[PDB]
Amino acid sequence: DSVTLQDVLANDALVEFATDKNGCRFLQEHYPTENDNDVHQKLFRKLVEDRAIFLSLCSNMFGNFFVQRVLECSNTEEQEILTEHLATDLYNLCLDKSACRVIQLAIQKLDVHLATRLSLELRDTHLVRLSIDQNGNHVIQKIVKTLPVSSWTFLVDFFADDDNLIHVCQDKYGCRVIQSTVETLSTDQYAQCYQHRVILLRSLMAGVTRNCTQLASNEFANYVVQHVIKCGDALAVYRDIIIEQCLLQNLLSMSQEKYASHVVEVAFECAPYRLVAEMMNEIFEGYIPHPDTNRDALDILLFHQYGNYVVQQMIQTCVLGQNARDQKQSEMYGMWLEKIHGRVMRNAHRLERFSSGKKIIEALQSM
RNA sequence: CUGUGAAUA
Repeated sequence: DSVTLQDVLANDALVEFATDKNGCRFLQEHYPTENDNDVHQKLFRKLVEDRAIFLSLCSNMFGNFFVQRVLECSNTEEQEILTEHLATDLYNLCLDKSACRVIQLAIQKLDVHLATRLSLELRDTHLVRLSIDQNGNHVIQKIVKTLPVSSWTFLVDFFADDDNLIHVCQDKYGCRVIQSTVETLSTDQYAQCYQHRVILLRSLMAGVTRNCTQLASNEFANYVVQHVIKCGDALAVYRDIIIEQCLLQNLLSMSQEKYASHVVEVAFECAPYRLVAEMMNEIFEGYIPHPDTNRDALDILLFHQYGNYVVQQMIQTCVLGQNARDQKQSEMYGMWLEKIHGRVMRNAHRLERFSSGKKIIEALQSM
């Protein structure tokens, strides 16, 4: 209806419609996408003429959907006006439940130079608070997943400090921020500068690697350590350091913990032969507590509520490892599997009383 | 006796 559009335009009623659910649904459906349309131009001008009114509509539970529709149809001249408004209060808008959705769509829809100009407003702000915020963590992940890495180099510089990295990575929301950044930096962004990406990648990988023992044991940061272990190829130096300078010394203790046992499982699942052999050599020939009770680490892990899952992964690694083309490797994988199988047979009646022991017995009886 | 991770109508 055009009477409604002219009443919004002539009688200054845009705030009344945009802050009402059905009024704002009207504004989204009857906003013409064409930038040369006259109704489009006057409604856009009404939205952006007052900076404080524009920002209040971004933060409004219904008004933010209209601002999003204007972003979807925007051109360069409109985008420069929207960017200048959003830049005056960007950090607070990223914390807001409504306005952070406007920011996330603007990162997607603005021209890359304008979206970069927005994200550079975050450069000297409290980025720990933003990365662990329930709303702000999605803005950071959107920046990292959308813009080229040169638009957010300051984020990697911020996470280069070990205090910042540990605080963000050990958070329910901030571990998603760290993992998304690792995913983007370790992905082949072939249309961007290779060496710029790899320098940032190695700075963040070294940060995780320097703190790997604390992060692997943490409720949230253990996912990030698992991801670093799986990367390999040019990042294999970080996987090798994490296994050899942390996991090899701590394998038995980590396998008994709720979070770190997932890191041990991933290492057995994905590490190459040389590292798997060193991990098996720690299990069967390393430091064994109470050796008058325990023959090796299997005597602890077989009956443990988390360590039994490490044993199940060890079985699966050896079963697949017997197919190795190198008969020297497959001989070892078969001998580790026979050692596990003999220990399960010796303790079968105790193991049969538990769901863990039944799963281990069924996996071995499948062969 | 089975074991872990996100914000709008």
